[PDB]
Amino acid sequence: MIQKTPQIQVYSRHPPENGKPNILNCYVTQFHPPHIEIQMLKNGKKIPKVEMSDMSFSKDWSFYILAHTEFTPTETDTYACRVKHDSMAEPKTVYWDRDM
Amino acid sequence: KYLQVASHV
Amino acid sequence: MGPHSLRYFVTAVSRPGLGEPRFIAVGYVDDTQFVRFDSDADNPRFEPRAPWMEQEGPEYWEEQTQRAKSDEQWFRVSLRTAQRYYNQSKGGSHTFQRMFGCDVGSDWRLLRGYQQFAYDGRDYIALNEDLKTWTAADTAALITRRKWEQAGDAEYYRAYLEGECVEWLRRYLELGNETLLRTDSPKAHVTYHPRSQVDVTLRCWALGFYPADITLTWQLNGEDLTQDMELVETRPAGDGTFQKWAAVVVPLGKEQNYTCHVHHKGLPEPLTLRW
Repeated sequence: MIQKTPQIQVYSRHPPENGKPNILNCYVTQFHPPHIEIQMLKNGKKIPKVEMSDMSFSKDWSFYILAHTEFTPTETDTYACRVKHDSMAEPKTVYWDRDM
Repeated sequence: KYLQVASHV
Repeated sequence: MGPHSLRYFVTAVSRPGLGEPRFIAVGYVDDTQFVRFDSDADNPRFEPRAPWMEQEGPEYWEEQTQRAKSDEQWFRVSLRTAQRYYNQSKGGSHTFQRMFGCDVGSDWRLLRGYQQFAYDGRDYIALNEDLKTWTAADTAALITRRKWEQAGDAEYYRAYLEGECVEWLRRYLELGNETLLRTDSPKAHVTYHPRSQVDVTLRCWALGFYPADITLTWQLNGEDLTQDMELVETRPAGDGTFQKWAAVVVPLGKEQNYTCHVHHKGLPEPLTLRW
């Protein structure tokens, strides 16, 4: 069993506009084994209502999952996805960047 | 439609 | 008729000392999930995951739940057997996966059928394209292959792939004809991002497209790049469409030289964008 480290993208459903309600996505792919822990945070605090897709896998057998929650970008609020996985010697946090 | 595996490994 | 696929992705993962393996099967039509079965529920049932599946009557859900429950027992056995075949230490979580289904081209003749299996994330056994013979990934899977040859199992899978698989794909496309079958072409744009005193990043976006398949690249004067290009994995927007971007670092004053190119089934002609 060869572990595969999750690849993480954090991004909005629609092009972000300050003050306008949107959805923040955390797409985690290409990992093995399938046990994974995903949480989303606003300003360093866990967001409570986060929906997760059913986990599935790609043609190459690696697992993927989509986490998402409602959010409203602003000039000062910050957002992140934090992932824990056995491949990684500690949790990985990726911050939302409106340019990506 | 889902199909179950015929035989054991 | 234009191409379509029905695929199931099935996973079991063992949790020794902590209960039976967790088993989940998900079904897709093209890029759209439509059904699931998850053993982690009080009363696990095969369930609709797309609006258009909700009006299938109870006999559909009953039959499919019976088949998934049989598979669940098959996966428990296979996890135990594979661990013995590979002489692995007992305890420890392991995975068994299956992927199966059918593609059709421009008629209701099966273009390709699949019945592939994996143990711990790596190929174990798969039915070849001939739907008659098996590729065993190693000497452990060779034991299984001889068992399945003696049983004549290729014929069982061939019958499903050519018959019931394609029949039901046809029915699913009719139930969800509205949403499946559409083509949403990408809306593209370029963003410009200062980097240093010497260069900038140009990023070319494709948004809101369906299906997921797309080609997105930069060019420097009619030629594909002689440099690094960041190309992210195609990603779901959440609303049934997809997103992708490609970024190049370019020297200031030479931005006009670079072109972004977007190919997609839903575009009359390929797009060419320039900052």
